[PDB]
Amino acid sequence: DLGKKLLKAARAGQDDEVRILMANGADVNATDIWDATPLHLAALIGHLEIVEVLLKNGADVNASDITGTTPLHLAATMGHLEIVEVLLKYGADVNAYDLNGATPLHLAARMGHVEIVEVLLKYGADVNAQDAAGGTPLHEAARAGHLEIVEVLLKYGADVNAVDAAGGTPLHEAARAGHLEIVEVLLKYGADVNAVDAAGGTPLHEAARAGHLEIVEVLLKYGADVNAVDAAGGTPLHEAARAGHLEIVEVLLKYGADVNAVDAAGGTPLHEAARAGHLEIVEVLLKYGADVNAVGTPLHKAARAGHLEIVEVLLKYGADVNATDIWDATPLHLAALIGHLEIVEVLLKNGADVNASDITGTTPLHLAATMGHLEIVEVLLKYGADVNAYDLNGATPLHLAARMGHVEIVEVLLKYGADVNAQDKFGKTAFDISIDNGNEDLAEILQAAALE
Amino acid sequence: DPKFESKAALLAARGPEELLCFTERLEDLVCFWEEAASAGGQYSFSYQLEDEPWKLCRLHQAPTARGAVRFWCSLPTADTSSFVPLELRVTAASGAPRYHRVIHINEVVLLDAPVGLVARLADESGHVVLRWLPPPETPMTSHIRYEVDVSAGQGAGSVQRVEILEGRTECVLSNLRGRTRYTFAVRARMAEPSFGGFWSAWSEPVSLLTPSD
Amino acid sequence: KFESKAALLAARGPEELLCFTERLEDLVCFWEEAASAGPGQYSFSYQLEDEPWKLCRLHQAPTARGAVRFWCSLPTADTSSFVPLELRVTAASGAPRYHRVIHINEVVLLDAPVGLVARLADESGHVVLRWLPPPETPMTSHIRYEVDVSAGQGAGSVQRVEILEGRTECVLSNLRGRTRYTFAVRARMAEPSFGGFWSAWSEPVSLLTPS
Repeated sequence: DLGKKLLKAARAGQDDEVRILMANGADVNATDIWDATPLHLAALIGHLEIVEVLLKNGADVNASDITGTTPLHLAATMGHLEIVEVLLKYGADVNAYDLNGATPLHLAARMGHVEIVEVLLKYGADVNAQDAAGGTPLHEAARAGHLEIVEVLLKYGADVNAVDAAGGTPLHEAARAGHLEIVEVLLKYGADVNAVDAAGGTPLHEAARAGHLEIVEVLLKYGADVNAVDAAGGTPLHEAARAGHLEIVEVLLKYGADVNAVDAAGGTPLHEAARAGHLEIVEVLLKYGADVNAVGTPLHKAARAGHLEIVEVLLKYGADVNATDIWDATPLHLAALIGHLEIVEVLLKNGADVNASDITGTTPLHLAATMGHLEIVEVLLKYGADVNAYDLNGATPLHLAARMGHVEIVEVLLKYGADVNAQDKFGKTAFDISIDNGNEDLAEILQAAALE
Repeated sequence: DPKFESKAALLAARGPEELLCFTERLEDLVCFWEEAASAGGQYSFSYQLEDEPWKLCRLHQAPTARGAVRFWCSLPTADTSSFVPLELRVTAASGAPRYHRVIHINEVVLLDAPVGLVARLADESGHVVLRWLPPPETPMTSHIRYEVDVSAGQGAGSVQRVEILEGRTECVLSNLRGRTRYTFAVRARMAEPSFGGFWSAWSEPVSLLTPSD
Repeated sequence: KFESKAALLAARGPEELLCFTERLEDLVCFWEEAASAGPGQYSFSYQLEDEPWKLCRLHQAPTARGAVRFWCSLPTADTSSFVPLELRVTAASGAPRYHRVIHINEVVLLDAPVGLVARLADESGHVVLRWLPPPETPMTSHIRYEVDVSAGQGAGSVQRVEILEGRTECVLSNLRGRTRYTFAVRARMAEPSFGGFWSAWSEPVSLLTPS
């Protein structure tokens, strides 16, 4: 009863009220629902007057709650230098750890309180402490990006090449976040510029992945491998064209990155840049000498997405206009399916096969009539599309246009010589599906063109 | 599954004989098509993501409507990624072409019907104030566009249909005749340009009788 | 709306639990974390004075670059000003993530003011600015303001005048003539009973002063 009245008052910070409870007979170290003593709540709010009277009148300075957090941990996380110095003078555990394994130096470096960092190190804090993740306080300082904490930790004896469970180094966290001020300092003290984590990524990989041109140039000046390969087989040039950082792509290429490097999937930077849609990067990769026709078919995915500018550049550098994929489908098929009039005009003008069929037997005119792209059907027939071609179901472009119900395209097909008398594998004609579905508008045109 | 059936019926009535794909949320994606019942694993569903290899989905056969079978497949949540062209291909047992489409997950959003529809008579001129809430457990609240339908009670009632601008969940209707029962219902869809899709089902109707001018 | 406000606070203090309230009725706490590998990962717990511990619904939303923002909106009925609110974010295993004790009245983040009107005064006054408080916001008499006098040509940051609490208009001095000035007003809850952060700038209103 009286103990719960103290922790409720210590949380509200009534200094004059608390001193009355401590003298009447309230337990100084009462257990909360989460097992937090009143000293915890006082160190969190930052009431220096309550913190001192608790320790002077006897209190648990090394108390551990249900999460493992100690009173010194709370004062180091919030950043109360006045309370931190009071706890340490009253016999606080300078190197305590919670359930995560975070020491007071870990939390102070992550939040970035340089005054609290220097006081803990001067009191006897292990600069190379490792938590459950295996990272030093320099890792937490490099991930957050505090320059002065990094300079202090390295001066006391931090491990510049510390490795955590995932294999990351302090240089990895700094290159992945984007703080060049600490990257140069880490490299000045002596960092492995080509460190490899469990995923095989180097600091140059994480830097080019985020887009920090300033860090990429600094890493390369300290001897970074421009063609490093990770577990996925991707170079820093892969990560650069994957995200589209033109400044990094141009720097890596001049330094000697391999524009034809293949990853585990089978993709060079060009297949990533053309898929992501970066006209600026695709032009630069092809100038240095990217293989425009490699395994992966970038012209297929480019014409499928609708990057008209990229499809033009790919063909202008010598891409195969009649390339084949897994389904033996040309890029003209996807362009006519997605309904891109401009790309269809570009592919056909570069020499696309207008009567090409896939494994199922569908031609670009088959796909264009099923979707209903009137503009594309017009252009395809102008280049010599087979108006009476059939697939494995025996369906002509007139068969598909009638089943989906496109009157304008049936008008164009008949103008180019569509055969209404044709039968499919079931025996039905173009006029048969018009009655099976229930469209008298389609039957009006078919019945006049069948006889004459 | 109980709500998936009601949602598939709305799309099938709009556009039969074609492959229909919809997503309640960006994470999931379901594609189905209604085909006439064959007494005779007949089809194979193939999908491909950006910078990823071709994979196959599990096909499910379910009979519905009158003498029809609805083949549907639910793509894995991990393979779904929005703002990416998804190439779909349905191939027959022999290798015949059934369907071929390239869709974007963010463009085939089918939201749920809105709830909390409340109609009130305004003291000014005799208008009606409608207030509704977005569909339950749906992200991107600020990007939902609505559409209310003012139906006339007697005879064929479809006099008024007002489009609501995205972000607001209430409107004040005007030009209603007195001594007439108007029934209201609100639609929902994801607004352009980053998101597209189809109109959702109508909310639970709310009827109100107007006084005499 | 809420997204634009949260982005300002994250830029001020990342890696830290941030709680704000647009109006006295509501309260939203969020935090942006880098790690995404491995929604039910964390549990949000809050407790009022002389009240039992309760848990809030956590929502996961991706934002920024390869980051996820876990945010929770406390119930409007549980919101109470001038009361210590103990918050604790616990991991799935039971590990400590965040622990803070804040007062709702001290983390107020108001909306931008509206109705900014600039007028040229014929008297010794220079320019007369009149604005209105943010729409539908309580405690009107306790809002403090700050106007920004920006210079038209080049880098404009000449003057920033603090307005006394309670008044929504000011008469500016020490401005050069024949210069196009752009004005915008800030808003925050004045000390000591209320604390918080500066709100976003209002819609700018430009006016040119005579010679």
